[PDB]
Amino acid sequence: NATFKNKEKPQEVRKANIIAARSVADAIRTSLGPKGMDKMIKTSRGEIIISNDGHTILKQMAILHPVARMLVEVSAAQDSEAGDGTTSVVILTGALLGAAERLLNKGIHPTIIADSFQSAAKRSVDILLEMCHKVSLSDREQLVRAASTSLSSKIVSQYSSFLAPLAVDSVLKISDENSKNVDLNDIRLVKKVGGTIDDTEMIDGVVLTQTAIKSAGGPTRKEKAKIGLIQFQISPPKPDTENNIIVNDYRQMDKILKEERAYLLNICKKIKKAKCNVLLIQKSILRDAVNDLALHFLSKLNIMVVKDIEREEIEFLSKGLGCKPIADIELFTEDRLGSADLVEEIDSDGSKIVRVTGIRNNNARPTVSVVIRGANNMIIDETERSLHDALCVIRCLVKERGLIAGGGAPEIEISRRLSKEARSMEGVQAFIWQEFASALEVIPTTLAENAGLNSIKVVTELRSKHENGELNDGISVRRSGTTNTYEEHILQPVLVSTSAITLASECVKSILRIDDIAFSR
Amino acid sequence: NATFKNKEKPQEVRKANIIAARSVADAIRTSLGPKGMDKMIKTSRGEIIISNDGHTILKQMAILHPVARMLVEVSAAQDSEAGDGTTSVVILTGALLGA
Amino acid sequence: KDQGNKKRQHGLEAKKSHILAARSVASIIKTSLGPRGLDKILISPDGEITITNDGATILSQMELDNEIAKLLVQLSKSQDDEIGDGTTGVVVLASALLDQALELIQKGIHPIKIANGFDEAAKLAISKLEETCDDISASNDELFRDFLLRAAKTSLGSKIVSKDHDRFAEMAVEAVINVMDKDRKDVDFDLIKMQGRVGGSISDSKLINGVILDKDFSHPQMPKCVLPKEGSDGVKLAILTCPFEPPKPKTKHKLDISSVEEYQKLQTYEQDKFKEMIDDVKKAGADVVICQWGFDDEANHLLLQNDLPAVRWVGGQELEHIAISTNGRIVPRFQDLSKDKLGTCSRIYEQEFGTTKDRMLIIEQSKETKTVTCFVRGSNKMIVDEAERALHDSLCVVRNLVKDSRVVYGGGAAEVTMSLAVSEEADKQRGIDQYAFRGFAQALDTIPMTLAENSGLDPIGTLSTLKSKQLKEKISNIGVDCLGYGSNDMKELFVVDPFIGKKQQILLATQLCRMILKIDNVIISGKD
Amino acid sequence: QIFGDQVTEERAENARLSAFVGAIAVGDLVKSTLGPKGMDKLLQSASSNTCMVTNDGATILKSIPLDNPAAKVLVNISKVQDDEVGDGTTSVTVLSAELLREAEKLIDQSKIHPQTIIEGYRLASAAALDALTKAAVDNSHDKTMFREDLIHIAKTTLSSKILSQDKDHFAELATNAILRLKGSTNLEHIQIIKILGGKLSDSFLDEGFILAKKFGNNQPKRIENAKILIANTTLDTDKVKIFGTKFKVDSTAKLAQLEKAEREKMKNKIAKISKFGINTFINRQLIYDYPEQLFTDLGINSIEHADFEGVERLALVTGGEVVSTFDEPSKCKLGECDVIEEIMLGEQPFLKFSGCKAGEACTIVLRGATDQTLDEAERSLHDALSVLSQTTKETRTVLGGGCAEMVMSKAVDTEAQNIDGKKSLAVEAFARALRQLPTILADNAGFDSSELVSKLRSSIYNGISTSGLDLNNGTIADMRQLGIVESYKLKRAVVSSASEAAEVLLRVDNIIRARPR
Amino acid sequence: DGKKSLAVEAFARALRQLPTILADNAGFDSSELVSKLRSSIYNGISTSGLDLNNGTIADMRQLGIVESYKLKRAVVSSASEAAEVLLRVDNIIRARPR
Amino acid sequence: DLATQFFADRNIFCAGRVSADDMNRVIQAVGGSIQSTTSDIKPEHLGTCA
Repeated sequence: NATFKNKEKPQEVRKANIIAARSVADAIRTSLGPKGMDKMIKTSRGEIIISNDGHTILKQMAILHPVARMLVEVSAAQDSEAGDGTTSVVILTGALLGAAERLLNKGIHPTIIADSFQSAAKRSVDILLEMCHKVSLSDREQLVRAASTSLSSKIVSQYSSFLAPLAVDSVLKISDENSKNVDLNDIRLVKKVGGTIDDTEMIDGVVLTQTAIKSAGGPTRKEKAKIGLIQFQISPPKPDTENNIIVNDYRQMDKILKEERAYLLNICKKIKKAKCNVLLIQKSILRDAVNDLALHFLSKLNIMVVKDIEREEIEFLSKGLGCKPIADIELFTEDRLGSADLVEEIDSDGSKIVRVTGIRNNNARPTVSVVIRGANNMIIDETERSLHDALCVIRCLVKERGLIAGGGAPEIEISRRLSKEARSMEGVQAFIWQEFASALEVIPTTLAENAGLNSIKVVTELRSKHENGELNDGISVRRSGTTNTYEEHILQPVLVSTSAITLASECVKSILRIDDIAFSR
Repeated sequence: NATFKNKEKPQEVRKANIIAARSVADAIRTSLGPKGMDKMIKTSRGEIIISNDGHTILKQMAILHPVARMLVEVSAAQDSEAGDGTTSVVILTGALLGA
Repeated sequence: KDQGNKKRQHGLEAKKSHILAARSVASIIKTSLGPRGLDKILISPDGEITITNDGATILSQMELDNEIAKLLVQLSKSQDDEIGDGTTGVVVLASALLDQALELIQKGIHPIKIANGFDEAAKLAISKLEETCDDISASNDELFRDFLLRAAKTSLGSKIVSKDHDRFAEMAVEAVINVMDKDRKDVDFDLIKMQGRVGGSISDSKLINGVILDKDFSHPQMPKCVLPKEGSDGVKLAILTCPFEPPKPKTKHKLDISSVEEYQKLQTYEQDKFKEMIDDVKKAGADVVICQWGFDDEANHLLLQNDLPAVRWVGGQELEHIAISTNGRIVPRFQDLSKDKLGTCSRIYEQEFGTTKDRMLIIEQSKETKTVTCFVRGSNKMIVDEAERALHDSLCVVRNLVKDSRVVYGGGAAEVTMSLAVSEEADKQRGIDQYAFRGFAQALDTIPMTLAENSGLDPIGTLSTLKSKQLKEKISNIGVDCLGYGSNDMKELFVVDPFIGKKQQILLATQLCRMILKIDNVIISGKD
Repeated sequence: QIFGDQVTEERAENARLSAFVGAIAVGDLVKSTLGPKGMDKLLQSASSNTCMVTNDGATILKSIPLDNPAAKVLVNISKVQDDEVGDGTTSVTVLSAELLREAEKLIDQSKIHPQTIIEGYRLASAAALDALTKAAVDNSHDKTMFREDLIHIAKTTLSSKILSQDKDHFAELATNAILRLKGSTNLEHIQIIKILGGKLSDSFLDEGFILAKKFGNNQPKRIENAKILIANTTLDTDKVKIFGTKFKVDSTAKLAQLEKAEREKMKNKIAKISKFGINTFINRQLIYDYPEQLFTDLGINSIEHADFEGVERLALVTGGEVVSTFDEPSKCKLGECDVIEEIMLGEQPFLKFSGCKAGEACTIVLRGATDQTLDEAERSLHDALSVLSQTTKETRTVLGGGCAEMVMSKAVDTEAQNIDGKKSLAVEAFARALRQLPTILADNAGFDSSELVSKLRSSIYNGISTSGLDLNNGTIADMRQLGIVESYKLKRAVVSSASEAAEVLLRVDNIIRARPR
Repeated sequence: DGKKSLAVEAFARALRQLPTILADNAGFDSSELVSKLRSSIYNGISTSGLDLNNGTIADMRQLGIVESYKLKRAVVSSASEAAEVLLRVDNIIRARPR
Repeated sequence: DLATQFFADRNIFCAGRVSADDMNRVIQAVGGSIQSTTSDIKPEHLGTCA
């Protein structure tokens, strides 16, 4: 026949948008699952990396297309809210965009597509909630099992029996029962080489990466301490401008040397007058945090000094200990000091790690630090990496309580449910809902492919088995087939699946609404 | 000012018609009168002919343009009806086309 | 030097090139001729976009290399200096004469014969402008002022001003009256200052018998006016270039202060000097001080406490404008003030303009003045600009009408009368000249035809009607229906032009045509 | 030869097209953004690192560079709409482009001089404006129904913005903020506070005119019966407004004597200020510990670093004065309020007021996920508050959803019944342009714009001139039952501005650009 | 109904092209004559038509400008069907040329 | 501006910024002479016009 000509062709932009975005999603798709494939990336600086980390791939993918880059923000939002599923949400987005492309080819306006997909997404969330197996954050065993399970894909899985409950106590210290949103940024992970994995502590205070006094005579440990934050540098005067000094006798140079020493001492003495026991000095590249001579003078004053403390560490000190930043030297006063019962440096196989513990003050805030030890860099890195994931899994259990079986289980169930519920819909919504349900299958399809299994066979077995089961049937790479998701311990927090449905739908909404791009300079 | 866009340009044909016709008339014009100037034509056979007779010239000018040829028919009509003025009827045609 | 890379034209080919180039450039402003003409977009060297139909602005904006076209620009300058009402007409007419010259040259008429023919034909046209003119001031003052307002109102009807042309018509006519004497009848437009500011609408425009400074007397608690001082000679003001403060350094103070004591002494020294200056200004007989520069905080404190208002940040020219209004002098120092140089005015006060919060400071004469200010408002920059230009055009008309009481009707009416007169006389030439006299009349026809075409009318059907009415029945004020009426009567439509206007338009346009025709060789070098 | 030295000219032969094409191209920038279901555009600088998405007409028109001076004309006019009215910016730009689009046809096919097109547009505009007046309905009486109209006005303007999802909540926040005033249209009496954390649906309206900057190191957290004095003065030292002054000393002891002299000044300065009879003191400049303690000992709050927004916001709700001069007490205006509190909102300190003199002022507090969501919500309320303020003074409204546009086109076609020939074509063109706005609305919403508008044409023609587009179901509905109304003045502004905008471009027949400088 | 509305108006626009062409060929301003003629026939006076010799609007009964009813039926009927024939075409299929 | 007010109160007429050609023609017409300074002026520098 013949229909609207649309001499102006914004559809060319919508096509380019979907084509570019689906290409990114199809690329990352191959990395889904414990059996997923690795990628090689040569970066713009010439360094070549191999990784299967979804976010790292997209970050180093160097996406240029103005719309496809949205999938990077999707993986960031997934990592920010859930902390897991950063690959799945991108794959789902791609499949939904493919569904949108077919709908566009059928003459469905992108406004209709976006609105109908949102309605289907709302039902998917409800279905996920119905499938949840509820847990309580008061039941440490439920949380340890959830954390240890997610850590089964790590290089060292055996020590999860100890790292998992550490993550639980770290979260519960900040996730009291009457809460929903838990901010894990209050849990600082501080690592040093030395010791082994078991030698890991959950601390109710602030732990630093920096050492105590290096100079002779320093106390290096204070009890019943008042703690100040120094943002100024304690160093001899070194003006950046021009100065012309004439020295004709050694007596003049001695006066100059006395000026440098007296300056450092005068600061040290003024600090002591504030009754401060521990000096925690912010790192700066302008001048040295504390001169060697200042450490000598401060040591004689029985003051403990911790130099070159990172900016982020200062933010943790100023929240936990009750201490406040001190911008300048004359502003150093008692009112700016915090509280701690003991400040000490611990030397565990040369760890040289400083800990501030025992605030014992109403200024205490729910800050958490973790002390990570291990002989090799790989030991402390794998410990840190494992705790980061364990904390995110537990956070998910607090925000949206319960776990749902993995292996594509909710994707098969939701697809079947929406396929049947669509039968109650009319018009474009009925057809679009069917396309949404079909798009969901990209996940159990991809998992079957990467596991070495026949795609159609695995997906077909799951769809039929869900006639009797709900969440118990899914893909197990361990058993290389469709088996019992619970007996195989294949569990994913509700928040992760819920976030993937929401964010993928929001991305498709955002992409379909783009009909043009203009330059602005 | 802003006026008729003139995307379709029928004036282009009339301009070509007038330009071609006036060119024929101006060629004949210079031979008007007992003191007029002669025309020389090399014919398709290579022969050289010289004449100030408008009608004889027009026949041998071998005008191509379908509309300019009509000025030759005008001189034929004058030769048939009057037998004189055969040069002047085309010259007046040229000037009136210029008007 | 550098004989090469030059251009040269000469002879018959130069004559065709010169006229055709003049046509191409002159044609640019054809659509500006008439109250219903079209605007053009002009982009400044800095990228600012403006819209105007002002003939002078468009011709000035056109920066071209064709030397013959540059002569057309010089023509418009002459018309602007003398009359002001013919900026476009003289270029359109001169172009028409050049177009006629082209055909005349092609027919074998020597450029000199063309120049002489056009000149003599112009003498016929000018003669008709005088014989058919009328007098406005030959009645009385009440009708004379009314006629000046009516002429302004007609001229304003083609401008954005039209929304409230009654207000602007009064501004133009009263502005002229305030700076002229009935017996002398010398009007100098330089005595009328134009001013405006973006905001509100054109309906808030006002004529001020004085100057606008737009100042707050230097403190919000300072009285909003200067008192008449119990029947004194109005209000007396000082005009200073030095600010009412001890001189300050141009960079930093760098004045060593050892303690609060020396700081307080520095404050005291200033406060004592401020009092000393207050006493001297008041003893001079001055009520308010206007300075080129601003005032210090201590200055405003002592000026307020002692009830001596002062005006801050009034620029060089603005200070002279105060003196011109108030017959004062610009004094370099406060210590040189005396009653003989202090300016005199009726009152100094803040004037409110509806809800406008500026509450501008005005110094008013309330009598015959050496300057008035025509303050223009508007909802945008180009509205204020156009409205301000609208007053300029009206002031040009009113000024011309006061100086020479003789008027003609030029809205395509006088042009047809002159065309017919030259055409009828052309038959009497009995010689070669008939070619130029008939061409001259045809050149005159270009104006009423351009006025018709620019208005959406058939220029040929219109001109035929105009000639038929003036020829078949009687010559009268029958012109082009540009504004819209039920007939062509320019008296019922009230379209009136000064006699000296139409006279100079033809004479200068003819001179320009002759100037271009008189050039037989153009040599253009490079640009160093 | 003609123009040279980098001058550019477009002669009438081509400018007669550019005058239309340029401004028409501007319409293409925002035509897709009209309506609650509008579509988005991307903006990106050459750096590639500024990529953003927006459907805000004003943002798009200002952000995108134009190469055609004729195009720049319309954007400059549209800006004025955005600054003076605060709504309808897209509608003016779209309608202006369509008025010129049809006018181009009147040049191309009909050979109508621009003067006749302009005159016809003027007459057609009068017909359209008369239709708006006749269709305008007020509820000046029964303020209960007037408030309901304000809610519908709030939802209509808030739509298409980030708040369109939560408009059921923010419509009442905007309505209550203006209803509280029932008076002046000055939006300075309503502030918006942007706080991170929480959902936008959690936004509150707080009559306390919350200020977002804490004062003091150690001062009372609550004052009753407060007199408010604002300042811009140095209280830290003497040598006030003296620049470059140094003190030459042979010892630090002598330098200390200077600091002691400075304290002598501070003691006298604070005493003179306290003689104004104040309870809280606000200084645009910093207040060091010394003058702070001197105020604290007297029971006076010391507020420091009160920048432009600090002074203007605090001065307004308290009714005070900046008072640059403190030479003598009781020579300035003081503000007044019943209570000033230090309050924590989202674990951030704020200043909360109560009982202020003429305390009709208020604030709406936003709770957003990130800065982008707060900035869009802030502007969204600002636009709604502007239109709502106009409906406080002008109680007449018209029906939206394309109803007012179709009713106007009905009158315009009626006007063409008795008009000169070529002017008739101009008037008909005006009506056709008016019907393009509801066409764009239906099109962007993804519906059969031809069926929806054509049915609307029949509906409005054959009586019941209450119907309009249902842009949610894709059908024709009664706008009064659907609840889609627009300010009478706002709709008048759209017609007036678009009509003038067309005339400005219609009068153009040439573009001249002088040599760059 | 909605969808068919524009088609019906389009039919009318085609009908008024003939008096436009008539005026244009006669060298007159068709935009003025056709627009004014329409307003005459619209506001009653349904006797008026084009005066293609004077360039104005005239009463056709006074001028004697009449056309056969049967012919006008044929012209409208043939033009309507003639359009339909090509309106029903959206594909052109050619066999091997000979 | 000060100089002309000073001179005006002395009933002395000033005209400055005069071109070198116009200045010479004035002096050459009145019989005077141009002096650079004011401290070195002689009565023979003055000219007279009718």
